[PDB]
Amino acid sequence: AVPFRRTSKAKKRKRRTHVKLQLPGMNECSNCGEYRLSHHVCPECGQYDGKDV
Amino acid sequence: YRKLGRTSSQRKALLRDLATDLIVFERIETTEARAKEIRKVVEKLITSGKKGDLHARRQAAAFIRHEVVEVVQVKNRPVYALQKLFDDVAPRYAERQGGYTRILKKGPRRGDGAPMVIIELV
Amino acid sequence: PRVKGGTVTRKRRKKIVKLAKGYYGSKHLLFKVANQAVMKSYQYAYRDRRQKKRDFRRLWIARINAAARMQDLSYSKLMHGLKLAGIDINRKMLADLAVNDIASFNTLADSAKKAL
Amino acid sequence: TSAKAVAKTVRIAPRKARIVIDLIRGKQVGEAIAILKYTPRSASPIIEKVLKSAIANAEHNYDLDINNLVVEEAFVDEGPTLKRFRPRAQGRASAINKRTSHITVVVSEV
RNA sequence: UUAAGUUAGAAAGGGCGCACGGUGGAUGCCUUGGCACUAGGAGCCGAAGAAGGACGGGACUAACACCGAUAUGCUUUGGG
RNA sequence: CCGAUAGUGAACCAGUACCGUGAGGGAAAGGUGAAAAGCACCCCGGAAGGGGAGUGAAACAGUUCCUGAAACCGUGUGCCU
RNA sequence: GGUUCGUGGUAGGAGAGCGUUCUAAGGGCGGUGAAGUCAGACCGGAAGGACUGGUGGAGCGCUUAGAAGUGAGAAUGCCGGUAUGAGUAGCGAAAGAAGGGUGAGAAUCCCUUCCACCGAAUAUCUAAGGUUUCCUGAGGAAGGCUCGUCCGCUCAGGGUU
Ligand SMILES: [Mg+2]
Ligand SMILES: [Mg+2]
Ligand SMILES: [Mg+2]
Ligand SMILES: [Mg+2]
Ligand SMILES: [Mg+2]
Ligand SMILES: [Mg+2]
Ligand SMILES: [Mg+2]
Ligand SMILES: [Mg+2]
Ligand SMILES: [Mg+2]
Ligand SMILES: [Mg+2]
Ligand SMILES: [Mg+2]
Ligand SMILES: [Mg+2]
Ligand SMILES: [Mg+2]
Ligand SMILES: [Mg+2]
Ligand SMILES: [Mg+2]
Ligand SMILES: [Mg+2]
Ligand SMILES: [Mg+2]
Ligand SMILES: [Mg+2]
Ligand SMILES: [Mg+2]
Ligand SMILES: [Mg+2]
Ligand SMILES: [Zn+2]
Repeated sequence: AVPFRRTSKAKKRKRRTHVKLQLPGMNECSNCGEYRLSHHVCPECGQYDGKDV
Repeated sequence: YRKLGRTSSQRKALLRDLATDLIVFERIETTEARAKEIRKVVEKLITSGKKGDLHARRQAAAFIRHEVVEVVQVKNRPVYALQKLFDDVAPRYAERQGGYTRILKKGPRRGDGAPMVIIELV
Repeated sequence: PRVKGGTVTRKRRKKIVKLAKGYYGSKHLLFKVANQAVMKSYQYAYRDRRQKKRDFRRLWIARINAAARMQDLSYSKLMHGLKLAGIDINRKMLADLAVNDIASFNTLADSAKKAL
Repeated sequence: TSAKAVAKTVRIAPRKARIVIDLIRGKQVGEAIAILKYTPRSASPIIEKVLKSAIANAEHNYDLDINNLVVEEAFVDEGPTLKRFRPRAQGRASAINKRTSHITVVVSEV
């Protein structure tokens, strides 16, 4: 029900070892020349890097 | 099949609404989960369209929404979503066996991080 | 006249917290647990100034025992021998010879054997 | 040699800003800006404006080479907390901390 | 090369030390306000409408202070 | 005698705010600088907020702004794991 | 000055002292940097005291006496600040969708269409009660359990015959 003891700084920090973001999966486009998510449409060019729209 | 955080009747309503939107506008932006369900339902409506006969028209009519796409002017008469499906959309896919839709991944929505996509006829 | 509690309190508590330098977590930060930790450290250090003297005599005796058994004497026989011989060299000096100048230790071990 | 920007008393919780700022620390500014663009978090837009401000400072004030810049330092300090109350059951009110952040980004040549 | 043996190094994260920040408002210095008294004065106001108020009054006026449809002031005597 | 948790409840528009049907209960809250000289102008930004430039003895004195402890939150790293 | 015997200690008795604010008197320090504050490997048997350097920016020691609001770690103490639990519980009955628009920015604001819900009400009056919440134009700090270009919110004007 309730914490028996307060959690120490060390223990709190150990618990948060896995609470983090991963870097996004991105890469530079050829036509744009700027970063884009893989398998997404590149807004800089304004279409899908390969398939023209 | 996907339950889209909706009861059975709510989900049928949603699928009919989006199906009609994609037939009317030919390109809509929605969530990935919705798009992956819509492709199944829209490609079956286009199949009915390709079949073309009265029985298929009435099967489509049971699903498609009674929406006016446009007014053509001959007198001026409206064009209904069902008419567009059977007179405009269906014929353009006469020689194409399946795969009437495509889903382009767009990116996450600001307010809920929902992964948004374009689904379009082609 | 009023005496407000200014500075003397902070000065006293900060000294105790500085004495708890190196202690784990709250023990080097917070006066209440630092003050316990410092009191306890002082109590251990007092106890261990006595225990240190016992510990080093046990180390020396063990080394004298090892070096004496290499001369076919036990520690108990060698020390008896040195007493009878009249040799007053203390265990810290014997242990030092047994590590650093074994030749000299063997000379004393001979003096012990002779007295026995 | 280096250029800094700060966003003081931004109305976002420090923990929420830090989990993002940790991605861009040590990265080249081009990659850093990309990482923020494609990290879907409330903090990403705020940190982007601080970083682009720091880059503008580096280019306009100190005449550094923008193509050559790296995020030397990035950190989030606690700002002053807004104290609020949520009414709970049985007449009791529970505290709500509307925490704020000071977001610092330093950029440097290499 | 094989075998047997020995020893190094590592950090997802953490600890200690140090440096630099943030938060926070302790401490010091300060005083617009208080506290206790002393000496002197004064110890009542009101139907000639009191104490205390309400609403108003300014070029624009929300508040305070001041004033009362003569309203952010009027007459007069002195001071300056 | 007190020196802002003190001294009046009240150094600050306080018997106010606020609580209570009402009688009644009843706070918190002082300090830019000698002087506003209160940051022209440029830059990023919708703004906020910054970075320069300038004022100043000082701006790490920047309109709540003398000092600025501790808890607490971070960044960096010498030794350890 | 030696000699001899002593020097564990709760309640408790006895003694000597440290430090704090104020006063007096002597004598000083201080913009060539006071108090405070931070740091340090210094000094004394203890309480404690210096020195040096940073910060600070104007007051403060010392000696001898005097007087006390004179020393805090505990009171489920009082007030303030900040943790922990934790990115956890929760986000308060319910159907939404897409297109178009606005905007720095849109699941959340506006418009359109379809869908869905109440319908002896979830509709229309009206008393009480509230007291400007009403309308229009600006706004987006805070409030709104998210967002916000929007609002019963903020700022202006208005409005009740
Ligand atoms: Mg049903
Ligand atoms: Mg209730
Ligand atoms: Mg008071
Ligand atoms: Mg103070
Ligand atoms: Mg301030
Ligand atoms: Mg004794
Ligand atoms: Mg004894
Ligand atoms: Mg006594
Ligand atoms: Mg003093
Ligand atoms: Mg201080
Ligand atoms: Mg006392
Ligand atoms: Mg306490
Ligand atoms: Mg849990
Ligand atoms: Mg859970
Ligand atoms: Mg949940
Ligand atoms: Mg709700
Ligand atoms: Mg009924
Ligand atoms: Mg309205
Ligand atoms: Mg909000
Ligand atoms: Mg609006
Ligand atoms: Zn591209």
